[PDB]
Amino acid sequence: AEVTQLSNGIVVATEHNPAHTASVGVVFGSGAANENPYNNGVSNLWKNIFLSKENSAVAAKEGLALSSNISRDFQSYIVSSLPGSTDKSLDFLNQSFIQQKANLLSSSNFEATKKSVLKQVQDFEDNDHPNRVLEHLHSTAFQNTPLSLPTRGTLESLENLVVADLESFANNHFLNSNAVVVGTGNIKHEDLVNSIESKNLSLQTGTKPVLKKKAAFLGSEVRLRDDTLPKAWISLAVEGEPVNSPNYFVAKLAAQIFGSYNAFEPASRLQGIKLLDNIQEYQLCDNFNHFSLSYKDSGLWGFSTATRNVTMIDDLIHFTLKQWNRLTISVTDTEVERAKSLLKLQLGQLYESGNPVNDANLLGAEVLIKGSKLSLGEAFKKIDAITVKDVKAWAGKRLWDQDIAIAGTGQIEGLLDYMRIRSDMSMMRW
Amino acid sequence: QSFTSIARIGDYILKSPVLSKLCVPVANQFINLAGYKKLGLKFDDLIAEENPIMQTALRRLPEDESYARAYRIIRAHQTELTHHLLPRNEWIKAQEDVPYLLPYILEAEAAAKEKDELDNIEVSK
Amino acid sequence: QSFTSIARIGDYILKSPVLSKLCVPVANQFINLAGYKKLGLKFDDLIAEENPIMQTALRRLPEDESYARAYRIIRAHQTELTHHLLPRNEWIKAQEDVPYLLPYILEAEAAAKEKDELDNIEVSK
Amino acid sequence: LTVSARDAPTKISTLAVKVHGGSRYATKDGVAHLLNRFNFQNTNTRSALKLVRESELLGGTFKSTLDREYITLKATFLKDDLPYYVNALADVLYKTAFKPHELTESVLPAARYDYAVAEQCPVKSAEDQLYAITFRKGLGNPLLYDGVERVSLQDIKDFADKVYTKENLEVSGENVVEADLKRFVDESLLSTLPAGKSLVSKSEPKFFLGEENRVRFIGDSVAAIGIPVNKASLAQYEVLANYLTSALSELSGLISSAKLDKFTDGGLFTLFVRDQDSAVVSSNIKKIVADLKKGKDLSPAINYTKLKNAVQNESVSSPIELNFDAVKDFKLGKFNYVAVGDVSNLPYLDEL
Amino acid sequence: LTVSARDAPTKISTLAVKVHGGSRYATKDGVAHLLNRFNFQNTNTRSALKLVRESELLGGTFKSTLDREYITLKATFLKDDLPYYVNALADVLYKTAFKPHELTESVLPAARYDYAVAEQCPVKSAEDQLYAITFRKGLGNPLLYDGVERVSLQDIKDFADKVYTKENLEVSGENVVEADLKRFVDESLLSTLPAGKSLVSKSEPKFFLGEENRVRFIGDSVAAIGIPVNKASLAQYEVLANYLTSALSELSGLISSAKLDKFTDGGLFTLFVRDQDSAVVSSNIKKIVADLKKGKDLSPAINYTKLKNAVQNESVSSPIELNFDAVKDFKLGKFNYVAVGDVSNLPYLDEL
Amino acid sequence: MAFRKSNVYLSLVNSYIIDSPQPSSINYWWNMGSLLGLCLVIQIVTGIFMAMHYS
Amino acid sequence: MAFRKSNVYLSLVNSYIIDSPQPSSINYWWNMGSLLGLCLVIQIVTGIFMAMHYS
Ligand code: HEC
Ligand code: HEC
Repeated sequence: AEVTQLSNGIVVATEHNPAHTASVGVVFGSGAANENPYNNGVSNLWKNIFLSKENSAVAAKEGLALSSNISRDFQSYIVSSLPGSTDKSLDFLNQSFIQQKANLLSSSNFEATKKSVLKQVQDFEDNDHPNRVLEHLHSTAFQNTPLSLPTRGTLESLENLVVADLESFANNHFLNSNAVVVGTGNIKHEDLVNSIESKNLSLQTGTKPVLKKKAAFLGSEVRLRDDTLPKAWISLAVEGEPVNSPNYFVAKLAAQIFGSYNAFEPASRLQGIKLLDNIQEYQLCDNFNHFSLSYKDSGLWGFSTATRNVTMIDDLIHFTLKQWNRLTISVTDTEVERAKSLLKLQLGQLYESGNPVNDANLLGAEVLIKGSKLSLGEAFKKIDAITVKDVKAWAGKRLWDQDIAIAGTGQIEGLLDYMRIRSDMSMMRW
Repeated sequence: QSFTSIARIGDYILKSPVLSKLCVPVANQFINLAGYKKLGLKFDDLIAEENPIMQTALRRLPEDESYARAYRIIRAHQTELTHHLLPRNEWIKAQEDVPYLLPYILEAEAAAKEKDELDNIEVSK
Repeated sequence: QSFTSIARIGDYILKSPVLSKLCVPVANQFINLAGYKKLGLKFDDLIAEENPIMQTALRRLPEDESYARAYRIIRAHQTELTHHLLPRNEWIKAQEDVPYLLPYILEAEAAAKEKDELDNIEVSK
Repeated sequence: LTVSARDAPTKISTLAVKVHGGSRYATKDGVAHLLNRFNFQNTNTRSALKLVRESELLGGTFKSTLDREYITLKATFLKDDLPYYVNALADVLYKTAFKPHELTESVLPAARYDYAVAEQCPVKSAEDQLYAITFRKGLGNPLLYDGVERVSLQDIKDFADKVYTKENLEVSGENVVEADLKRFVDESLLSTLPAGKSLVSKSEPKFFLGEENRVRFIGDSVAAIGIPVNKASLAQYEVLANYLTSALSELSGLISSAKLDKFTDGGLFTLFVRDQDSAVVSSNIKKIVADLKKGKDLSPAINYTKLKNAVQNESVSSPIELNFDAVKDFKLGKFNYVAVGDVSNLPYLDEL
Repeated sequence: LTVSARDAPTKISTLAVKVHGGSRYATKDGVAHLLNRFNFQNTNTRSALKLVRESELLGGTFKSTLDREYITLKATFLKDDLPYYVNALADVLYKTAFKPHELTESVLPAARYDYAVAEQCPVKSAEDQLYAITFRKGLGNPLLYDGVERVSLQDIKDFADKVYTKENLEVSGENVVEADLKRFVDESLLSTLPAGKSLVSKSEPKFFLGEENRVRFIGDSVAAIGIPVNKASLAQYEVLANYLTSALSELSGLISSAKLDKFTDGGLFTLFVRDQDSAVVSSNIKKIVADLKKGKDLSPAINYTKLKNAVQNESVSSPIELNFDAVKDFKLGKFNYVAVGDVSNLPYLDEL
Repeated sequence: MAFRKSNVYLSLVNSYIIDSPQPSSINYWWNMGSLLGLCLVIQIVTGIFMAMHYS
Repeated sequence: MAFRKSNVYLSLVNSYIIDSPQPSSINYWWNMGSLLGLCLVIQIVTGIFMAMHYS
């Protein structure tokens, strides 16, 4: 199992499991959710300078690999290396987060980096519809609230950003109190904690970041109708459960019940999902996936989907929502059992991956909120505990007759009004 | 009624030499009395097809048996609408009166039976 | 009434200095009283499209203009159903109230008129 | 009949059955494809449906991947239920029903999809055209089915008879108890299986250099080159690829992708220059070929090209090595060139 | 502005206006196709409809046909109605309106049709490849529009300007009073046309040999070869063609087509072997190439090969000849090969 | 397309009395339906006309 | 496909009173239609009931 965490002057957390490489990186407890409408896309802008060609060559010669990640709740800068070169990493991490906090931001590099993410983001809004719709789902579900800020940042606030903004953010967020350095792969705990404690100092210690206003959900919808697109992508959700919630898993199990489906992959159509009977007769969609996005303040439970059957979208939604109704009144026992097995399975492949850069992002995010990583074995214990009765209570609070967030793009003329869809959140009774 | 059911009962009879020697004759006579062979039709052409199972079957049927069946059916309608019977030599000779669609039907039936069972399988911890 | 005929009569009033001075002022006045401008619509949007000529024109109307027209119309219904007008700075301005669809129509009518003539041309030897 | 393992205190295990039946050894154009798509369908003792309903309740999934050299039958599951997934993979190899309707209703469709997707990505239309012209008829076999030459149900079956044999497949347990796997395999239908001859040759097969092919295409235009490697000269081409796929190269921004495909009898190196307008493609390729001809390296890629090749290597095979720290010098002899997309405004091999 | 003619005591007359705007001179991939399909649309003074309706009442039709080198504007009618067709054809070259909608509603459709029809006959895909690999960008240009590179409504108008000029065109009235044709060609809008430089070079446009392309196509498999000629060598390649399509050649039944495409500066000799199964296609070309490698002739074809080139002469052009009752021996140097169809079951250039 | 086919009203008729696909082999027993239709009319008509004299 | 849509009788009810696409901006003058429908019912129902007593 493992997972060990110790303080010092800063807080360190590691997880070693003798495999191939080993990665070390600094994960900051602030991210997209800590930005503003006008400075939005600043973190995604740091991510690209840290991954700049200038800095990439410096670590490439030294035999390292750089990996950055920008999320809502957090931010991460990770360096991969061989098991032995575990010290080569820290000397680069520190070089770029202390020495080169004056370099890099030098023009000719910033302008190059900015022109590149400005295109990178313009490509995303023109092509990656599924993820764009999801981004807009957050945008409307949590509108005028922290969580509503898109990770890559807007295309406008991006071209208004100058070095100063980058610096201001770093000075306000990249701090000792709001940070966690992590190490996964095969590097031992005592090896890191000491190598870090070698070079003392603090660098803005005792400084706390500017707080804000708790994120909130709002029943709303955003429809980006584009008739020139060949499909209709849509995502829909309700207020979910935040990480470190009594129902963190109960909610995650409910999503696994309806799961994911790809109409073109033979095995997918054979799944044990009652909904798949209703959707395959007239092929209501090409694919769909259910999720249970959790964050520090709130979350989103619902599903995403793409469809070519533009004249029958109303049924896609109808059947899909009639199934969600079941979780409050008729979810069977074997539906819950199947979910557990498949939850455990997909949950395991998530934690137990052959890439430490994944493991890092998972260790950091957790210890950066609850201050400790929940062992995979401990999870299974909770998952197997969950009863049919549990799923129904959760559904009664979260799902039954509750507001919803809708977002769509492409040929969505057939997606009926908010009130029509909202109505399906329940069923008639005597 | 299912063919899985018909084929169950039927075979049991067809196996025990007591029921066999007693029924097969009645059955052969019942069939020659039915008169369908006289319209150039095989029994399987008579199976009502307005259901998922039969529809599944007919599609799975090899091209040639299908076109043939097509002809037989049309021929039957033309003859019936003329109120005659086909010239005696064109009658389906009992040896031709084969259950050609049947295997497909039974396959489809049991396939459905399973799907049905696996949809309601209980769990025991 | 055809636009071919409307423009025939309109241009004639416009081209004469006497009639021009006596009509246009009344015209601009009649237009302000109509009020479609306060609902964010160019008069061409108001033309009824349930006929072939208009379908032909709208089909032939370049993208930019079509998507905009689409917005203008959707916007108008939304405003109309709320029982408000748009904020004055959103009102379609005088030099915006341009007859954009008009030429495509005139051309479509022209083409139609000709075909009709060529479909009945009498021959004389 | 090889059998490996690893074992760890993990919760997730993953059985694998690498069978040498990739496009490499396909008797007809696409049989490898169809057979892969045919796996996990009905077997005389298990319906495609039950396999799935069961494994879902058991916690575990099945997958079938097609390589240019393999047909991998991976199965991700919970560590303990090991015996099931062994018999499972067994039943598929020894008794897959191969019913005529499963072909028309499931295999053909899915295979058609795989090809429909691949047909729109000009780099995989370039990379396919490459193997076609370099290795000609060996690995030169098209990866996917497109029905240019008909493949009957029998063919898919005759071919399944050839490839699914003891002396042609290797069981590869990952995160499995060595003792128990070997134990379970030998009481499964993997031992009852016919043991025909292995279809792998240890020798380098025909290279053919200086070959060119142009493909007209609507969408993104792509210019690309391929280079066959030696059973040893490959270790350097791995750093060549990584050098160009890093900030160390003064031209890593002029290419879309750069890699070296490794096989037990050689390998192929590919570099692609993909872009929207034919001009940028023309510039960036005309440059790479001229810029590399005037060779370079010095190995700053070493110690890095052996980091990217450290994570990638987790699948029971860590050869190469040694030749690095050793070989560190490159130029550019002869190569193969395929231009896809706006062929008319894209260069030929004449220039470059 | 060359004005030819003939005249005869007949009733039908056919007025043709040859303009060097074929696929060779094409500025963008297919503009020639599009401009040809654009001809006879609306002119600033006569809608397409009225031109037809009117012409019908007179007893005449129009047609715009695309060559690999010309864009011929033929107009068959009833002799006495000569002037109408002159001013009519003229009117087209000078003032076609090129409305944005005629392109979308008429031209592009008609073109995509032309291409899809062609796209299904492999002898024509083999022939398109033949020209493409022999004469790269000159005659190697795609004959039809396939949108590989976008051609705007402007590009058509530009190429229309380059091509529709006095120096670049030749009027040719078959069965027409020459006296009246010139009088009418003058005083018409033809003369008021610009006089941009003609686009014909007498020099041989590069050749390229030993080139081969392989195209995967579903259906009929076809193997073919093309050999570029000189301004004088084309004399023998013409007889070779008729010889290979006559009862005089033991192997005439082993090929489908054999012909020589003449030009004012060269030519391409094409031989196509089309069948069904790749086995009979291979055998039939492996022999054709084998036996022709063992040069043979004696030319018993002469005085027949000039009987076939006698009926095929009425389109106001008659070069060669003379080298008939002259050269009578043929070997087989180098050529270019294309294999369309069942690719993995057809010979390469290596073999053969 | 034909008028009987395109018109809102006439089309209902066309698809029930004119172009309606019948099996070539239906016998006279299938004629009972139209007869019941006729009875309804006769009954209804004769009835309304008598109502004009009934108390 | 939903039932209200698939049934021979409910699909009619469905495309007329449930899924029928209406212009968002129609005012209350468009309410006169249904009012007339109601009126026809009031007249018919009241009439038949009164008819049981009329001579
Ligand atoms: C038999 C069914 C019946 C139907 C159906 C019916 N009515 Fe009547 N109606 C009567 C009877 C009975 C009377 C006489 C009693 C009365 O005056 O109300 C009557 C009387 C009337 C009167 C006289 C007003 C008065 O002095 O009461 C009017 C007007 C009238 N009907 C209008 C209508 C209209 C309009 C409809 C239909 C839209 C209609 N009726 C349908 C039975 C019917
Ligand atoms: C003289 C004309 C006329 C008469 C009388 C008339 N209608 Fe209409 N009706 C219309 C027209 C025209 C429309 C379309 C108006 C629109 O929606 O723009 C219409 C529309 C309707 C509508 C849709 C709702 C609305 O009011 O737009 C209904 C329902 C309707 N009528 C019912 C009836 C019924 C029931 C009657 C009487 C028993 C009736 N109509 C009599 C002209 C008439």
